[PDB]
Amino acid sequence: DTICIGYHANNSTDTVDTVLEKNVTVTHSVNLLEDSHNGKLCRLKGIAPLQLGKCNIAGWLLGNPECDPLLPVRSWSYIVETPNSENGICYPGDFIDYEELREQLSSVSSFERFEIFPKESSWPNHNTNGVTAACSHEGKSSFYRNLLWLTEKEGSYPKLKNSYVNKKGKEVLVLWGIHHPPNSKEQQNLYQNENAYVSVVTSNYNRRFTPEIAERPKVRDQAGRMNYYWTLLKPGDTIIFEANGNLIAPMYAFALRRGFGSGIITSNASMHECNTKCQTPLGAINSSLPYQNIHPVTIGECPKYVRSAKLRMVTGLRNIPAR
Amino acid sequence: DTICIGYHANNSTDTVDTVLEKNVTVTHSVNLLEDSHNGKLCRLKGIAPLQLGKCNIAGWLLGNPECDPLLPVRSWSYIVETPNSENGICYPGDFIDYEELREQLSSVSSFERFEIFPKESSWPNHNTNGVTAACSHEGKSSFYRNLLWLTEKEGSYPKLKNSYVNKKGKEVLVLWGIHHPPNSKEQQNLYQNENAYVSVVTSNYNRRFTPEIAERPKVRDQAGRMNYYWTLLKPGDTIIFEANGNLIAPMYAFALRRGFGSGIITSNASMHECNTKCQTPLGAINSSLPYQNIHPVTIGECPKYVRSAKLRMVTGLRNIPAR
Amino acid sequence: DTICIGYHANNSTDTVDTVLEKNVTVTHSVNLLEDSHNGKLCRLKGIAPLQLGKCNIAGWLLGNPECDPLLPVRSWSYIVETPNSENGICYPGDFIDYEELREQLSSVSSFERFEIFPKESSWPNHNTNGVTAACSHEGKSSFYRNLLWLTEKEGSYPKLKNSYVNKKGKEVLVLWGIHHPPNSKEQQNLYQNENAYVSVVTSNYNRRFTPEIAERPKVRDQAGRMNYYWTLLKPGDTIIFEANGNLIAPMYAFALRRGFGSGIITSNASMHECNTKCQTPLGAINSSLPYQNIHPVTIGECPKYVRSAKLRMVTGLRNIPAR
Amino acid sequence: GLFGAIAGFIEGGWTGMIDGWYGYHHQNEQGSGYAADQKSTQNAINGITNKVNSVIEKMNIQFTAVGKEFNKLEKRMENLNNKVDDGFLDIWTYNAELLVLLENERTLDFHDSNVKNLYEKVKSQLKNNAKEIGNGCFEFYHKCDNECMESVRNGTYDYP
Amino acid sequence: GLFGAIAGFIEGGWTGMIDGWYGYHHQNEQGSGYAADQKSTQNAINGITNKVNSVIEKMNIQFTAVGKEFNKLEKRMENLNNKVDDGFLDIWTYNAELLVLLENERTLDFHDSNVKNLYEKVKSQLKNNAKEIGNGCFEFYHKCDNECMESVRNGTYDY
Amino acid sequence: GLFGAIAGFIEGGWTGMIDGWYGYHHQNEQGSGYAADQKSTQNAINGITNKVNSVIEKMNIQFTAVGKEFNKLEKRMENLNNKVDDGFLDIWTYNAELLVLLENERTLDFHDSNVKNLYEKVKSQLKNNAKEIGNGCFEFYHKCDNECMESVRNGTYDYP
Ligand SMILES: CC(=O)N[C@@H]1[C@@H](O)[C@H](O)[C@@H](CO)O[C@H]1O
Ligand SMILES: CC(=O)N[C@@H]1[C@@H](O)[C@H](O)[C@@H](CO)O[C@H]1O
Ligand SMILES: CC(=O)N[C@@H]1[C@@H](O)[C@H](O)[C@@H](CO)O[C@H]1O
Ligand SMILES: CC(=O)N[C@@H]1[C@@H](O)[C@H](O)[C@@H](CO)O[C@H]1O
Repeated sequence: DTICIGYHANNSTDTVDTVLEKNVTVTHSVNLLEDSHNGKLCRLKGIAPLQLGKCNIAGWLLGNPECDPLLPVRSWSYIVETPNSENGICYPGDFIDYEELREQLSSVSSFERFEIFPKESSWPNHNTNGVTAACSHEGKSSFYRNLLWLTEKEGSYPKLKNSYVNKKGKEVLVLWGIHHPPNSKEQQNLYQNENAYVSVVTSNYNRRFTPEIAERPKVRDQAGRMNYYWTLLKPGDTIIFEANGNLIAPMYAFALRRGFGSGIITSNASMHECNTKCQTPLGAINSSLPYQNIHPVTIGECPKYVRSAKLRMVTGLRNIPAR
Repeated sequence: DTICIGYHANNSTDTVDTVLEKNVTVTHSVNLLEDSHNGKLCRLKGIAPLQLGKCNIAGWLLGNPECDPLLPVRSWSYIVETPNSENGICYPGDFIDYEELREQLSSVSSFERFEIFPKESSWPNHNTNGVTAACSHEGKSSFYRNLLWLTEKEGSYPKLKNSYVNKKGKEVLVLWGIHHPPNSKEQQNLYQNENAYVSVVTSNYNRRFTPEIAERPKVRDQAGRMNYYWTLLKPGDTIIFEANGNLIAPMYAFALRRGFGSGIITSNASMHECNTKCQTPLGAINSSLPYQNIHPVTIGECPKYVRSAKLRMVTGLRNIPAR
Repeated sequence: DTICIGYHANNSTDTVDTVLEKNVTVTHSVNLLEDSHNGKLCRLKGIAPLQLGKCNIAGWLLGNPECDPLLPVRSWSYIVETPNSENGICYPGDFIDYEELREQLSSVSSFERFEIFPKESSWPNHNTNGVTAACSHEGKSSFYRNLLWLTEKEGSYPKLKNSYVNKKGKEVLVLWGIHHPPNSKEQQNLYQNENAYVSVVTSNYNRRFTPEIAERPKVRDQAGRMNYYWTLLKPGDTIIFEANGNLIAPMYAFALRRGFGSGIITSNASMHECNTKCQTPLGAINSSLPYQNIHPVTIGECPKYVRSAKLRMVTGLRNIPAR
Repeated sequence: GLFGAIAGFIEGGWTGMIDGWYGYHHQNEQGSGYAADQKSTQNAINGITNKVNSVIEKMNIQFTAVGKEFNKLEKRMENLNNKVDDGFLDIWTYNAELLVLLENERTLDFHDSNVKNLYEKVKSQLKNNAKEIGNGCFEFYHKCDNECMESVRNGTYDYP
Repeated sequence: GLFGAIAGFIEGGWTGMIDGWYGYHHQNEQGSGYAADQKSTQNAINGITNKVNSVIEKMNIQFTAVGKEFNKLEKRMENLNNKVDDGFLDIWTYNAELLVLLENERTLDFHDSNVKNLYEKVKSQLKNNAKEIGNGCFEFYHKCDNECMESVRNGTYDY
Repeated sequence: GLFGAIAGFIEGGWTGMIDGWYGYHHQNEQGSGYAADQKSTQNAINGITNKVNSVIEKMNIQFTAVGKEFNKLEKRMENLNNKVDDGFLDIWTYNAELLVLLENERTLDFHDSNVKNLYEKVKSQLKNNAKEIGNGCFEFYHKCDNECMESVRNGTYDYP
């Protein structure tokens, strides 16, 4: 009669590392590192992301004719740009504080695109048909959907002054531009007044713009330049535009609604009808593990990103079949 | 005869967590997490804080009439703002590089407020009694205590040029403003010249200011605007003010003394005659423990802030009363 | 007949700390903390650093006469500034976005200094011999080696317009200045045109400069000021300079080549003919240890810096010679 | 192992025992077989399960974290952001890998210890009613049926 | 326990012993009582006191750390500052909790080990002069007094 | 020590043994002399070598890191950069020092455990052929020359 004390063993080939020894075959263990994703862009808790596609934030907010499909979108869970998001500003120039505008849009859950200055009724004494081949559509010269190029009307450019009172009960993002002719002749032909200026003011914003005329290299086949600006108009405040030339006026503005958890990512993955709580530029993740080595960029509730290739915690004991 | 080997036990109910088991009752343990504090804002190593109360740094430095009680304070251990610190600038406008100025005052242990440009004798050819209902005091129109509103005198605003040589042996904080009328008529009767300018220069500061006239929404009942600026005049250096209008000239400046350990905090707690080595917005801490979960903002020498609710280290053993 | 089981012991005096006991003498141990260096600046993998000596980045790129020895250096592994690197701009002024320029040069592995606008042939209708005592050389008034001071010729300063097309196949760093006289008399006899302006544009850069005339404290015996600017001209792009005064024109520019692992350090150590994979401001390090307490600033592949005085891991056992 | 049992004086494991991590064999007259000790095994499961849940609990979820844009004149700011992101990533990667390596070692010793104590626990019972043979094994003297082999498993035996 | 003594072959503790963490009981002849083994208790006290002091020492004092303001056009900077403060806070909270959890386990095993070693020490001293019985207790054969009991405590038992 | 062997029932080390960390000392009629147990010494070396190497490997190399300049109006940015650098430095110093302290303790317990298990291995061999002197030694009941001593060193002996 014999009684022996022993321990479990099995077929398992699971291995783990320890401080003293590497690749210790063990009976049981648990992986703590998520390395799987579905390779798709999904909805985040039911809400679809905004796919800018061939456009970028600038093209989208200004209304680049190449981004018309985006015009109707009002809500999204996160913003997606692609390696091919090349359609931003179409008329050469500088977009002032663009990175900050992008940061601002990162916490916007939704907005309403509305006419702040109706194309007809806002500028009775100015031409508004200004167009450019730099912003063409259907092989025909066009212009930003949200802005209006004001020009001389019948050899005259009256000093304009238009106001908008924010009665939306929300922040209103207002965008506009300042055009800069390459020479004095053009300035005269387009705006009459040789020494023009543009003034934009609110309760907390105050800026004046002066045309800077000089010959410049052609970009997108234009020597002219357009600088883009923006500001946030607080609920109840009033924005005033005053000019006697060079103003690329606002036509459409955006009443913003703030949210949490959104962000802008860059991905070449496609949108699918899938839902997730965690999205990476490479694909969505469905996991309860504490870590993931899939991607450092995440939207939602995800595992902590680490550069590890393996993180396995032994639970059972050293496996010794003793064969 | 018998002799047994055993271990201590007691009535302790102290509990601690381990990797293998939670809430283990032990004979002896030590708490490493400080969770007790004064309310109460205290002196720091004997020195009292600067309580701006209903005022913010801007109101204090410019001399907002509502911040007079702060005029005599010359030294402090830290600065305290409250949720009600709303009195900053009283005349609408922009305070340029305001956050950087706040950062500067954060390493200032004391200063001397002095007349850099005596109201009487500095501006012989200009009026200086200009006031505004925007900066009212005792129900009457008034103005910043450290600045002077220069205006036309007997139908004229001569070109002025005033300089100050820093012989304080310390950096001198100089502040001033530029006034922006809403229309040219006002620009005319206040400063006579339609194309005015302000120049301010030192050995390392060089800036020019031009009036930007335009109608604007009213703020504090004013359509006008005043932009505020500042610079640090190095010891031995000279600052020159030149202008033919629109200058809100410096009257009082500050000779700064630098120190360490100071900072600006926001608190609704009250100042008491207590002393501490560690102060938080919630109250003072008197401890030698390595951690605290009271507040992440600290002045002085404090335990490291952590989000932990409990951090107790067992010293004794598993308590087994054998009862 | 007896057989005993025991352990090794020797006369090692190596000590290590543990959680329960400090200063424990052990038979064998390994140091993991590098505290040795050869107080010299060495070549990084065969490539020598650029020693600015008494000059700083500004003096080097602008062509301060006191930095002539630097003119021929085309490549380096890292840049070294010293406590005495005082020769930067010699004509008083502000170097715009200077820190950013330093950060740009930090990833530059080499460049070619070339004539973007040859002195003889670029400015036919203007004088190019202006000099200043502020940038003297050999006790004689001189000027920056990479810039040209353009002034009136035969009583007139004609509007100039010159451009350069980048055919280097690399980014070209272009630098220039804008001179600001202390009074209109000087503005007049140097540039004649009272209301002058300078314009500099590329496909992605666009700026206009206006002289700001005002009396200023003399610096380096000069009441005048010169602000310096720069831009990166992309390959194939064109830069156009247009002006009717006040332009401190570019003469030499740099075609940049980028690299990895470089940086700017400050050191008073001397360069020697030595090679290393790890350099600090105090000296070079040759080690395979994981940590070092020599210096936080490092170039190359170095051990991690920590504030520790000692980091020794025990490998042997508690040493008990039992004598 | 730290405690000498697993892969120690008890050379190997029993692919035959599938009821738990630690158990007894028993080769009595009524027959032989395997039987796992619920006490020690279950106790080990509660410890290891708590360990794994602790490691996971401490690594609370990562909320939205995305890149940022910087213009051409904000290189220092872009590099600062980069230093921050790489620094936090270095530390978390280090922390995760070390914790797992360190705790895996501890876990193996934990089991080694449980086998060791289970052994000495049976030994202190049998005392003189059997001897220690092939390590881990005990050769009974009085010969006990499958009924008595059980008294050992449950720890009641009694017969020093 | 890891070493099988505490809550192990020595079921419980003695509320009767109040001089130290580990000790002896003894009785019969001149009476019963408790007595702590100073050698073991002190060594254990030095070790644990060092552990705790090390934990505390490694955490340098937190000097002045306050918030910062950012204007409306410095949102990215504000968020970067936020990412930095939360990132460091996450790390220190994690570090502090893990270190305590891990060391508490170690401390308990340390005590278990001490009891175990003390037991085995007395055992190798008594040998055949006594028999192991009540788990942690040895019943003498030659029947010793009080001065003899002390020789067992200070480890000089003349077999 | 945790396992009671080193500086425990085996009160001291042998400056006379220089072939390894753990070993034996025979004193028969043919003579005396020390002899390191290669089995145990090598295993200890492999474990501690892997430990030290792991610590080193986890601290990947530090690449170029230098200061940055800030203009007089970038004080907040300069302080942010400072908070970042000091913060990472505090963490890595803490990490390095704690890891060494914690592992040095573990290494010492490790050796203690090795001596303990070795002793118990031999004890189980000389079970009934010698008597435990008490402090790591064994007096054989009979002779044990030198060829017999070796049977003990290589884990054979066999003669209960
Ligand atoms: C590269 C490869 O095949 N992987 C193995 C890995 O499983 C093991 O942990 C390591 C240490 O022996 O050796 C590597 O070769
Ligand atoms: C464990 C399981 O059943 N798998 C599902 C998976 O198919 C699904 O995509 C995910 C989304 O909630 O939830 C998991 O639980
Ligand atoms: C040659 C030398 O440096 N002297 C040491 C000596 O001090 C020490 O006693 C001995 C044993 O450790 O090892 C020698 O190498
Ligand atoms: C005789 C026998 O079968 N052994 C059982 C034993 O397994 C159990 O632990 C104990 C208490 O329930 O009762 C005994 O009868």
